[PDB]
Amino acid sequence: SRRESINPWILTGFADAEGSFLLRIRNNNKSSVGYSTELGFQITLHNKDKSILENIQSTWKVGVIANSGDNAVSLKVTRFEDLKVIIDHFEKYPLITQKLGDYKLFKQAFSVMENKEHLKENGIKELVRIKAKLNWGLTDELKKAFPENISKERSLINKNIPNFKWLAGFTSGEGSFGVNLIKSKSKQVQLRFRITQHIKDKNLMNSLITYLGCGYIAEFSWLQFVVTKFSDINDKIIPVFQENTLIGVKLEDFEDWCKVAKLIEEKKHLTESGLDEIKKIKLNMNKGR
DNA sequence: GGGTTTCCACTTATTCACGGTTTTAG
DNA sequence: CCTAAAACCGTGAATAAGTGGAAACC
Ligand SMILES: [Ca+2]
Ligand SMILES: [Ca+2]
Repeated sequence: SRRESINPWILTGFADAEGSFLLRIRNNNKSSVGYSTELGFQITLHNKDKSILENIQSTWKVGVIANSGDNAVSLKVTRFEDLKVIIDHFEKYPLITQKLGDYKLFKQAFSVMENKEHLKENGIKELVRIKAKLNWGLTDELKKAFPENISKERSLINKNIPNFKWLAGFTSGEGSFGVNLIKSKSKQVQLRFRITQHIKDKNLMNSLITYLGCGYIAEFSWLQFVVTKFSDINDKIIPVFQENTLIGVKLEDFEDWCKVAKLIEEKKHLTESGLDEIKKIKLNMNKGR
């Protein structure tokens, strides 16, 4: 094992995909103020893509990888001084989804802990206000212990895709390359490239159609950006990710996706031998892989 | 060393990735 | 008539986040 460096925009794009921040406020009787804290950033992936965590850790030289279950692997960046490396990276390469607001409050808690103010109750009360507008909110225990209020209202992030490398990192995490075999008589193979995201990023999802110049948005939360015209796929969708290399097992799925795209380009998908060969490539990829 | 950090094990709520069909476009 | 691109489904699980516990640090 040697690991490889990852494009920082592909990394920042992947952080927008599967990344997550954490801010812990735990009841600690041994603590002086009665509550200890832990701040950092984490990513949880499947064991099949554990190489990404090693390559992400090799690029930053921070964080630790530990098994997050029988079928999961996680990377946690909890060291305080090491968080400065993750912070300085995101300042130069900012987030574009609804996670940028979480990083803004991630810095707002690092600064409280930077001045060592997280040991006094007056400073701890500030950390309780930060946790409200971030994350999933405070638990019932933390809400009962602190009746004080916080006012900020996390505003919806309005940003645009900076470059293709961000899209490559985001699509590597939240993108799906599917080969659709529609059933019909006589003797249909369809290629679709869907991307699922929450309704909170509908501003980004709507801009994704104009950014690539194609696609339609389907419609509970949820959302979906789908492209089906083979002219757009073979000319605007497939060559974009070929220039900006992907990361993870989805690259091998993309590699097997281009093979079926070349057959449709040669129009050999109508042949029985071509359709049979597509079934072999389709079954040995995506969920079957 | 006495609070304080940082690390490992392990869990939980839901947005995912992903599949398959029925129906319209042209 | 024909193959294409669009529209509708539907769910399991890999996620996005979370806690308990104790070691390790200074
Ligand atoms: Ca996400
Ligand atoms: Ca994924």
